[PDB]
Amino acid sequence: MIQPQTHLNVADNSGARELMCIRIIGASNRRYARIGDVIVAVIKEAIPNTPLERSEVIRAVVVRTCKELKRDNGMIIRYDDNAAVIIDQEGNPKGTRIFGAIARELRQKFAKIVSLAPEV
Amino acid sequence: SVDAGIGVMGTKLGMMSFFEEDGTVVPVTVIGFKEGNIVTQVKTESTDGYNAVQVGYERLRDRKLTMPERGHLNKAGVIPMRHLQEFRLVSVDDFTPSQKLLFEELFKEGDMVDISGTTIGKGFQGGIKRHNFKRGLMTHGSKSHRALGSIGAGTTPGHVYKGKKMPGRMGGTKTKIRKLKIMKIDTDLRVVMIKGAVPGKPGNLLRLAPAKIVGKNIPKN
Amino acid sequence: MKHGRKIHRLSRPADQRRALLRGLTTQLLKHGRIKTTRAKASAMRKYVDKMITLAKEGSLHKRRQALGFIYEKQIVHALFAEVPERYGDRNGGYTRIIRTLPRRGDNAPMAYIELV
Amino acid sequence: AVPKKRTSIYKKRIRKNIWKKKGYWAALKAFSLAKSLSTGNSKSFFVR
RNA sequence: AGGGUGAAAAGAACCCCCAUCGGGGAGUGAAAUAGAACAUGAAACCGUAAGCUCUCAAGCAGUGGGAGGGGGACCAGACC
RNA sequence: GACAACUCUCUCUAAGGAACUCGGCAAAAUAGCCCCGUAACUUCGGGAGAAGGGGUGCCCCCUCACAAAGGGGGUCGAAGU
RNA sequence: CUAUAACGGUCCUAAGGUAGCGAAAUUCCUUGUCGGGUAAGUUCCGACCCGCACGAAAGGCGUAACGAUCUGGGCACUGUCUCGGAGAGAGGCUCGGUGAAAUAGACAUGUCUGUGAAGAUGCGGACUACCUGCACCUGGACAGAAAGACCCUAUGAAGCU
RNA sequence: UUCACAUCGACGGGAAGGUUUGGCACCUCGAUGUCGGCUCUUCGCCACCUGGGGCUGUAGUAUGUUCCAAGGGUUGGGCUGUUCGCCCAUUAAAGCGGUACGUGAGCUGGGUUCAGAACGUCGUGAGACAGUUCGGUCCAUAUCCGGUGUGGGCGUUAGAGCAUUGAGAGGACCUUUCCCUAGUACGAGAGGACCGGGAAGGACGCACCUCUGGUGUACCAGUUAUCGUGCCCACGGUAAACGCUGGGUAGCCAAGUGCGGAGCGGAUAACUGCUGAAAGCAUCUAAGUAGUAAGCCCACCCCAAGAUGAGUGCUCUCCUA
RNA sequence: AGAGAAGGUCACGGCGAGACGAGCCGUUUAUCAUUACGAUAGGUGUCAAGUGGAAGUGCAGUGAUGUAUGCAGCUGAGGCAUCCUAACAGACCCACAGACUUGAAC
Ligand SMILES: [Mg+2]
Ligand SMILES: [Mg+2]
Ligand SMILES: [Mg+2]
Ligand SMILES: [Mg+2]
Ligand SMILES: [Mg+2]
Ligand SMILES: [Mg+2]
Ligand SMILES: [Mg+2]
Ligand SMILES: [Mg+2]
Ligand SMILES: [Mg+2]
Ligand SMILES: [Mg+2]
Ligand SMILES: [Mg+2]
Ligand SMILES: [Mg+2]
Ligand SMILES: [Mg+2]
Ligand SMILES: [Mg+2]
Ligand SMILES: [Mg+2]
Ligand SMILES: [Mg+2]
Ligand SMILES: [Mg+2]
Ligand SMILES: [Mg+2]
Ligand SMILES: [Mg+2]
Ligand SMILES: [Mg+2]
Ligand SMILES: [Mg+2]
Ligand SMILES: [Mg+2]
Ligand SMILES: [Mg+2]
Ligand SMILES: [Mg+2]
Ligand SMILES: [Mg+2]
Ligand SMILES: [Mg+2]
Ligand SMILES: [Mg+2]
Ligand SMILES: [Mg+2]
Ligand SMILES: [Mg+2]
Ligand SMILES: [Mg+2]
Ligand SMILES: [Mg+2]
Ligand SMILES: [Mg+2]
Ligand SMILES: [Mg+2]
Ligand SMILES: [Mg+2]
Ligand SMILES: [Mg+2]
Ligand SMILES: [Mg+2]
Ligand SMILES: [Mg+2]
Ligand SMILES: [Mg+2]
Ligand SMILES: [Mg+2]
Ligand SMILES: [Mg+2]
Ligand SMILES: [Mg+2]
Ligand SMILES: [Mg+2]
Ligand SMILES: [Mg+2]
Ligand SMILES: [Mg+2]
Ligand SMILES: [Mg+2]
Ligand SMILES: [Mg+2]
Ligand SMILES: [Mg+2]
Ligand SMILES: [Mg+2]
Ligand SMILES: [Mg+2]
Ligand SMILES: [Mg+2]
Ligand SMILES: [Mg+2]
Ligand SMILES: [Mg+2]
Ligand SMILES: [Mg+2]
Ligand SMILES: [Mg+2]
Ligand SMILES: [Mg+2]
Ligand SMILES: [Mg+2]
Ligand SMILES: [Mg+2]
Ligand SMILES: [Mg+2]
Ligand SMILES: [Mg+2]
Ligand SMILES: [Mg+2]
Ligand SMILES: [Mg+2]
Ligand SMILES: [Mg+2]
Ligand SMILES: [Mg+2]
Ligand SMILES: [Mg+2]
Ligand SMILES: [Mg+2]
Ligand SMILES: [Mg+2]
Ligand SMILES: [Mg+2]
Ligand SMILES: [Mg+2]
Ligand SMILES: [Mg+2]
Ligand SMILES: [Mg+2]
Ligand SMILES: [Mg+2]
Ligand SMILES: [Mg+2]
Ligand SMILES: [Mg+2]
Ligand SMILES: [Mg+2]
Ligand SMILES: [Mg+2]
Ligand SMILES: [Mg+2]
Ligand SMILES: [Mg+2]
Ligand SMILES: [Mg+2]
Ligand SMILES: [Mg+2]
Repeated sequence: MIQPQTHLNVADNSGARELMCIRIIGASNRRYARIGDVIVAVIKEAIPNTPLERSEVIRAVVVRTCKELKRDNGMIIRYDDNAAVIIDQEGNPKGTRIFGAIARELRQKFAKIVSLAPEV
Repeated sequence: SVDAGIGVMGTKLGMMSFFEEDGTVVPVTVIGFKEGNIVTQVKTESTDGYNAVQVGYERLRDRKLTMPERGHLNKAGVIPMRHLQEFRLVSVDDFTPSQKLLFEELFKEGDMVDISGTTIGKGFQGGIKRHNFKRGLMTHGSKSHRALGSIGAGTTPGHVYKGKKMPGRMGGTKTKIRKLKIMKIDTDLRVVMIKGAVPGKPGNLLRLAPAKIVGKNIPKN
Repeated sequence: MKHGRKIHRLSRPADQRRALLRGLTTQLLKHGRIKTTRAKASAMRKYVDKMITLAKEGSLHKRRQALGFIYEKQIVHALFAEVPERYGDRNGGYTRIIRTLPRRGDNAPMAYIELV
Repeated sequence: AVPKKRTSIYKKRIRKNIWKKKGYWAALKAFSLAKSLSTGNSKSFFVR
């Protein structure tokens, strides 16, 4: 449930701290987004002396949402924050390491992120 | 209209879940069945100009029926019943009065079925709930919040268009939910389990018949 | 719409409902027969049967509830003295309603209510 | 708003008779109440 | 701004409805259908009864044709 | 009495948080007392309650109550001006 | 080297704008241009100067403090918004009692497309339409309300210079 | 490249349309309230995307130009009072216009058109500028028509209770990406298909509350201050229309849960054709006939005999003297 | 004229139906059982469910307080039983075998 002007955290080693979604990708003329959906984002806080600057436009995918993610077996997932991970056109992350747990639903689209995660 | 096959009538009892063997969850709706499901009348083209068959349901005390309705059921030696509905067909060569209609003989498993019943009556509702209109500003001095706004252009045409989406009664009418999958049968309790939602609250009447598809079952036109 | 809502509103807020019905039971249990409207009488059956249900189980915990509900103090002490002998066999339906002509001022449907 | 013109005489009467017509249904209820009360058999209505 | 019972108050004993107001008879008077909020009492307006008549319509409402029905001191192939 | 729309006066509202809008209009938030700590600039008076942080209930003791404040210990709750 | 003109010449005035400031509460061209801020800035800040038409007590440039002043940005906050939803109260709705008002040529008061003082319920043609109420919404009746307050006229009126 | 007409097309010519700026000043001065925006529609095509074709200087992918086609769709933001327009990120595309530059007895009032004040400029001056700037009251209980819904009466030829045909009417038939076919056809290579099939989404619509949660002034619990129940304990009232908070069943609701959009059915438009005269040839046709569009009609969903053209079928009733 | 046909309306008790009308259910609540029809609402009983461990008493502690009795206590708009109360009394409208013609039957 990621609307534009939504402040997201960063999970990877990309060297950023905060993001701000401005558009959604993949969903035609949609305004919200769940985990696994790609977004366009704007950096607002970055780490000093890193390849990423403060006001760059990038692509990223949502990995954590405070909104609840329903499964088929009745299980539901909930996080206590909103976060994302930057990506390239192929979909691989720039950061070498990942923080936070990832859901198993991302293996069908983003398997590299599932491997680098500490837990699932 | 022309139905693809023959259906029956039941009562909504509630709604629950259904765990599969693998573990997937299925929001399932339950439908019971009263005593009477017997045929009352058989219509033909020679008499009425069309082929169909009546079906009664919900047996009740005989005193409650009007005496004309008694003679209609007493012709075929049929018990008293409250409701009556038809099932139009192409051929009725294999039906007679005083004939029971077991649903398990007609709906085995995983068969698509068209449910139809009365919806929940909302009453005299506005435009935002009925026609999904948008709302005006709640601040910035706006006086109109949940109003319609304009209901026409002006001097041309000079009148309000017919069928203008406006307030009125909402719900309480007949609808039909198409292509619902049947999950399970239970002949011990005389009950049937269907995936998805059903119009109305528990105790409401409905009709369930085989799913009709345009080019497959019914005669095209 | 009020689908599934079982509550008597009586054209009064909650603070006045909780006081109006609470005050009429004080008068019925001492007089045994009063003259009120039909809407007030219909809402009264739920609460009068409650206080009478407390007397069957005439314990100390059940008495403190009636004292908080019933305004006056002497009726509650007198209520538990007579009900076990008076309603030692009845199970519910501790009152009836008798209709009556309406008033002259507002045509309000009036009716009596009494303890069987 | 404001009325453009005045209502006629007979269109007025047709609207008044409807208001008066409610008395027809109120009289039947009273007659039903009396005949259901002059027998002294109803135990649900105390008239005094 | 608000005038007019009647020749004369003789302004209505008494009885019924009746808590009053008010009304119905009685009695008064040429007249009470002049009864006091009272003299002659037009029109708009609100009504009751009787004769014909409208619920597939549409129209500045009438007019020229006039089906069917009704009506009356003159008469009637007339008239309303 | 009843408890439709719609209007007004009020309360809460998941995820997000000015994307609304001419404009953060309106609403929301802040709030007391005791400590700590308070910038550029300045007419040296101010700025200043700057900002920004911590504590706050009840019970026992220290304590002699010294009107206080403070310290120590214990305890209830999601939440102590 | 272009480009500018420290400098010089000439005409006309009583004299030809000195300090400081400057697309400004002043800049027509104009969203001037460069830079900063924003993912993106006709607004805002800084600077340049081509000052249409700044300028020294109708004062000029700055200025701490103050402002229910104008103006831009940010933190926090939130139903402002995405996108609405639920609930309480007073009205609305029903019954009984009391009981107005603006308005009003008479009104048996449909739509379309034509016609017409050029925008018709009222005329023409076709279509549609049983009669009569109640609760709701206001497109039209060039609706109501104020002998247009804008413009013009009067050998009108008044205030001011 | 040669080749007027794949695509542009000078020089000039002939038209339609009534959305631009204007000319005329015919209706309105005892009043026809404005620019833009919000909300809510509805039509037109001179077609931005989606469907189907022709030509190409069309290899393929992707275009270009043009025909049929208006069924549906045509985003969210930054600046501006704006329209227009520029920019950011997306999208199948982010179409042009009419309806008093649609819509103020439906809304807003930022702009313009009052009174205050100020800068610049003009004027000796009062004052003035289609120059700028700060500020600045938008009334209204629907009579009729019209419109959304819901009743009654009467009629439908004796009077009724149920079940129904469907003339007519509406709603909805929308769309993106990926995979397979296939790295195949094509092409030197780069690069990369038509047709057909199968999945996952978007938007919209009809329903639902088992699930996740909102609200929940029925209810439960915690707690501050004060009054009262003789006092302690324990309770109740008030702190508007919960004193403030923490949870909450049913109900309602969406963010939640299911379903939906089908047809090798009919007739056509553009186009391609078959057969084949006038015209011994040729010709898609002035006989006949076949393929084929998100379009048209039916089919799908709901209403429906006030359909006065008032229907159809089953059943029932019509007593006494 | 009498009397009240089918059936409808009011009235009585209610609703997951509803602005009011309308629409739907019910109006003495059965007896038999292999079986389904005669519980409308409220109350009562019981169960699901919600809140989360009542009062009183005892124990521990100087005390605040904790702890045991105790899935307690309260609630129970919902489900199922139960006629305990109220659906009592009853009232109104309503019954010409369906005019006239023609044909085919009889
Ligand atoms: Mg930047
Ligand atoms: Mg309802
Ligand atoms: Mg909106
Ligand atoms: Mg408001
Ligand atoms: Mg008109
Ligand atoms: Mg009231
Ligand atoms: Mg209170
Ligand atoms: Mg006289
Ligand atoms: Mg007189
Ligand atoms: Mg007709
Ligand atoms: Mg007629
Ligand atoms: Mg929120
Ligand atoms: Mg905006
Ligand atoms: Mg904005
Ligand atoms: Mg404010
Ligand atoms: Mg506030
Ligand atoms: Mg401070
Ligand atoms: Mg400061
Ligand atoms: Mg100088
Ligand atoms: Mg500028
Ligand atoms: Mg200037
Ligand atoms: Mg701005
Ligand atoms: Mg500047
Ligand atoms: Mg100056
Ligand atoms: Mg000087
Ligand atoms: Mg000077
Ligand atoms: Mg000055
Ligand atoms: Mg000020
Ligand atoms: Mg409300
Ligand atoms: Mg209310
Ligand atoms: Mg009244
Ligand atoms: Mg008419
Ligand atoms: Mg003309
Ligand atoms: Mg015209
Ligand atoms: Mg005429
Ligand atoms: Mg006409
Ligand atoms: Mg209105
Ligand atoms: Mg006017
Ligand atoms: Mg004038
Ligand atoms: Mg004038
Ligand atoms: Mg002159
Ligand atoms: Mg024009
Ligand atoms: Mg013009
Ligand atoms: Mg006028
Ligand atoms: Mg075209
Ligand atoms: Mg124009
Ligand atoms: Mg306009
Ligand atoms: Mg208007
Ligand atoms: Mg303004
Ligand atoms: Mg001067
Ligand atoms: Mg302002
Ligand atoms: Mg207004
Ligand atoms: Mg009206
Ligand atoms: Mg109407
Ligand atoms: Mg049809
Ligand atoms: Mg259709
Ligand atoms: Mg739920
Ligand atoms: Mg539930
Ligand atoms: Mg809930
Ligand atoms: Mg005391
Ligand atoms: Mg309390
Ligand atoms: Mg208290
Ligand atoms: Mg008090
Ligand atoms: Mg109060
Ligand atoms: Mg409050
Ligand atoms: Mg809650
Ligand atoms: Mg709460
Ligand atoms: Mg050929
Ligand atoms: Mg040939
Ligand atoms: Mg031919
Ligand atoms: Mg097609
Ligand atoms: Mg009868
Ligand atoms: Mg009825
Ligand atoms: Mg019961
Ligand atoms: Mg439990
Ligand atoms: Mg205890
Ligand atoms: Mg429990
Ligand atoms: Mg129970
Ligand atoms: Mg029993």
